[PDB]
Amino acid sequence: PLMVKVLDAVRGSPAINVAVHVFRKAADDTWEPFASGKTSESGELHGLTTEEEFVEGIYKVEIDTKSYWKALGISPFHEHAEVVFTANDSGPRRYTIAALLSPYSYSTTAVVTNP
Amino acid sequence: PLMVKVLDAVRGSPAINVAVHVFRKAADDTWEPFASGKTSESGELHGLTTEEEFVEGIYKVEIDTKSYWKALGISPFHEHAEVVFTANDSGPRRYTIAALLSPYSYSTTAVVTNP
Amino acid sequence: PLMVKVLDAVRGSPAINVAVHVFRKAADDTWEPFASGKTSESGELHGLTTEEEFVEGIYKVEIDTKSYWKALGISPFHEHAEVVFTANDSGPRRYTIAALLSPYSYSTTAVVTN
Amino acid sequence: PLMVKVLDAVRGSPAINVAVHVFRKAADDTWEPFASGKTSESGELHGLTTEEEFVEGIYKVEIDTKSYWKALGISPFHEHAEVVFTANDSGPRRYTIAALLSPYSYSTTAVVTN
Ligand SMILES: Oc1c(Br)cc(-c2ccccc2)cc1Br
Ligand SMILES: Oc1c(Br)cc(-c2ccccc2)cc1Br
Repeated sequence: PLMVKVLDAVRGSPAINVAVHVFRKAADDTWEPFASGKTSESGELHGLTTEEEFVEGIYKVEIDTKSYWKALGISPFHEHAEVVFTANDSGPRRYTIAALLSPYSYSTTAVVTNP
Repeated sequence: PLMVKVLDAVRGSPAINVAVHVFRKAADDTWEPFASGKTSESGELHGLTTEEEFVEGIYKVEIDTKSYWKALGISPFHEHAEVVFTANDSGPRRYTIAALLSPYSYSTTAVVTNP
Repeated sequence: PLMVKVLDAVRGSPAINVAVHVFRKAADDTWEPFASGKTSESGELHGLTTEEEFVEGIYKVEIDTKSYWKALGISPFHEHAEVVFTANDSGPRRYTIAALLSPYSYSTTAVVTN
Repeated sequence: PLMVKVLDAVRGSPAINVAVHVFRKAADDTWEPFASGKTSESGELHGLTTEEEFVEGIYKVEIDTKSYWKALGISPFHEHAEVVFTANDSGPRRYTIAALLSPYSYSTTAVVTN
């Protein structure tokens, strides 16, 4: 129920091998590690979680954009791109978090569907 | 080799039933109709053309955003969103033209792959 | 009542010396030249028109993105970026058309105020 | 040396009265409060800091997008929009952090000039 997709606006391509870390806000207001992975050759990261594990909560998806750009010889502006949202608070949903990256800019959107 | 994908930034959803018209610049510098269709329930429009038909040229993809918004009770800013590009000028490629729509804004990107 | 602003998402800067052409849709559906200029050091193009001249109608703002990227030695995707809209007298009076440019992408918005 | 600008992609307008908090990363990796304010009628927040105070380091700009949409009676996706970056003295001296807001999306860019 959670997929992350990352595109490169410079190359016109998927952003491949981008590290993504997901956190969930705990009862004591700290960000607890929830899941992590890397985008594939399609720019997509699947398999982060399961419908059982992905309970209601506040989640942070951190996309490690700086590491991505530095490898292309670009010293970029941002440290990362973070997307913070409440999930599943009206019951289970499927979420795609998409990010379109440039060295000094990004755009992010969510596509939320009800299975 | 040509796919168009349209997302709605207000609803967090695919933009469904969006009309798309594709034109190709003719030898006399006019825009000739090339293909057309509507996005599906996934926001995607497939099957516009074939690799044989999609020769080198300058193409315009016109996405009829105004008609889309007016149906949601939004009087939007733009008449349409147009994407104009040279295709296949170094040999055949596959193109995804993506657009993320808001009433007064859109973002568009291309993902170009070599089969 | 019309300003155009262009920004560069690769360099994090205004997009300077970008050609901008504005057209008005004529009664026969062709695009007639209306205004043009080049963005300034701030990425802005002011003074395109006046309140008297900028009557209701459909306008097109064409931004020459391809020449901008080529001058930087970067290969771009689009031929240009086009923004097509209706000017409406019942709305607010001042229009800013902004474009944020990347080689294979652009974002555009309108800021319409009184 | 730091300005924050926020725009509304639904209404085509500045995003007015949006709370903005700026933090500086401390030596122990926590975020210490640095500056805050509310965007003006132009969607801009000026006067957050001074050249003397704005030393090299990692900063976070947090924009309270959820309250903005809620005030408009619109249900949004994000809790807030965060922009995290390093201030660098070898670059140009003035930073504009801009955010273009929609209920389920935002675009952000940096314009860094001398
Ligand atoms: O499958 C997607 C694609 Br192709 C592009 C985008 C996109 C993200 C930001 C701006 C424009 C398009 C999003 C998704 Br989902
Ligand atoms: O002064 C502006 C800045 Br700085 C950024 C934008 C902007 C445009 C498109 C996407 C994100 C920000 C618009 C304006 Br007027």
